Amino acid sequence: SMSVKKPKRDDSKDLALCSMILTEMETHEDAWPFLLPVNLKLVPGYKKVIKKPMDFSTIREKLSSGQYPNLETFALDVRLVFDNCETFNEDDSDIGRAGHNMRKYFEKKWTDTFKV
Ligand SMILES: Cc1ncccc1N[C@@H](C)c1cnc2ccsc2c1
Repeated sequence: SMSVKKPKRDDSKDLALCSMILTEMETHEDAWPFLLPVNLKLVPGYKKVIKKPMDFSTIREKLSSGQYPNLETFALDVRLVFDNCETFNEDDSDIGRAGHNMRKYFEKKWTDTFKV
């Protein structure tokens, strides 16, 4: 509270580390369904069903332009990518499988990088 400061982690490396994690995401062979925005004019239903579309290139732009206040808001957008994927795609499909794989891949890198 007021004048009662909690010790908090050094956050000076977070921007660089998040960029590093995102690069690893982008270069994963199963990243292809998530590299670019889903084309709202070619994919029926997507615009109406998915209220907050997100993809790696949008995340990269926001990261590079100071639009994440902290690492937690960055993680929310990454997870949003895979939550959207589950909403629109069957688990037993190429894209569906891709999503589960990429989520698992992210969460380990997240733990290994920041949960010291
Ligand atoms: C992640 C996702 N969810 C729902 C719909 C699309 C997509 N990916 C886009 C890139 C996409 C857009 N078009 C195609 C055509 C064959 S796979 C594929 C993938």
